[PDB]
Amino acid sequence: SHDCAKVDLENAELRRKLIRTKRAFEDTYEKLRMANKAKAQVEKDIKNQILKTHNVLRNV
Amino acid sequence: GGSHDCAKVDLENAELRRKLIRTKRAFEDTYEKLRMANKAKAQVEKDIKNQILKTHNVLRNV
Amino acid sequence: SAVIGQLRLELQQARTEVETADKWRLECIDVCSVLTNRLEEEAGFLNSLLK
Amino acid sequence: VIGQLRLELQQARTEVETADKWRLECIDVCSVLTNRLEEEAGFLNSLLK
Ligand SMILES: [Zn+2]
Repeated sequence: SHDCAKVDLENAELRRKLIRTKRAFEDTYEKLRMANKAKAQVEKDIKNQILKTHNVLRNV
Repeated sequence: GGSHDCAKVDLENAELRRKLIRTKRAFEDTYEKLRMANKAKAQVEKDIKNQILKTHNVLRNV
Repeated sequence: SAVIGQLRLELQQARTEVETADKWRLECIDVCSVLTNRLEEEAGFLNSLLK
Repeated sequence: VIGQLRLELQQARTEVETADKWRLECIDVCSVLTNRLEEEAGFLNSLLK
């Protein structure tokens, strides 16, 4: 047997905590995905810049 | 028994605890990855600043 | 007497020396222009990374 | 009896001196700019990790 009121209260509290943690994880995961995307773009543009400079130094 | 299905709420509490441990761990791991990413990016931006200053110093002295 | 002859030769060598010095000087200026423009572009890019 | 040609021939030699002087300064400039571009490209490459 259990405490019926106690397991109802714990059910509700767990659902609340789970939703809050889900929202926190979804927000953090989206921030990290956007960060990874931005970093990937940066690395592509950096590659192009390195290529421009090595072309310049080569033509010298 | 009383106003709920006792077995059902026992199972649902146990599953909610499992899901909460998993989701907590996912959030902590992702947050740590984000914290590391932000720190590395901050360091990169400091170094970028110093590089810009070095280049403008050269160009000015030219 | 005949001093005009050799002096013309020395002046023509000097002309070739101005041609060489000015030629390599302009080539160096073109190089410096390309390198400066590239440094300005790259500094602008690095600045763009801070936004 | 002319004499004056010494200045004109020396002015031409002074012009070689000026051109060579600015050229050597330009070579120093190009060396500094080249070194800075090499350093900067190395830095940008270092960001790729
Ligand atoms: Zn019950």
